[PDB]
Amino acid sequence: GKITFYEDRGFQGHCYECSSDCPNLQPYFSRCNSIRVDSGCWMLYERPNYQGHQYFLRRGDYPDYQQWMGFNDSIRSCRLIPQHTGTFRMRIYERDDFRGQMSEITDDCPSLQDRFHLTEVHSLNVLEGSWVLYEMPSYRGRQYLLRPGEYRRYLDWGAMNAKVGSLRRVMD
Repeated sequence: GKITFYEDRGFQGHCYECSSDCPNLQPYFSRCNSIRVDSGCWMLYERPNYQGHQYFLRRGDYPDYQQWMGFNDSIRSCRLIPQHTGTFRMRIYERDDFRGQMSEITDDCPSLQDRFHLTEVHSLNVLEGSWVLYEMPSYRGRQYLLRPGEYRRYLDWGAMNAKVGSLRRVMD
């Protein structure tokens, strides 16, 4: 994977090229207002150690932080997300701790409301692949990376509530 962070918009100003996970990008650049992703699927984070607002980016040119639905120009850590192939799989649950009705998801879902008549998911188990959870339908709003593993409360994927609008498999 290869990604380049620019301090100013339109690919101007001080910049930095990265090809791995980095828990603290502050030793390399101070702000980010545009990005070129050459390869790889990336999750970017507002704060060091993969904290704060999260943003999903794939190959392409991003001339302003609005293009990754950014809240501000802070990008202070990043993950190169492993690219799974074959079947992605997760289980979503109505209640905490894998309780309530369970639904299995093995493809993209642009509206959990349309598919399941749900507005909230309170726990989920990612069995195969990485995913991005979105606050709003059609892959909009706040974003949360779901790596394989157990998420017994919505707090575990970094959200401040259980609202889930859409879900996307991490694929290039």
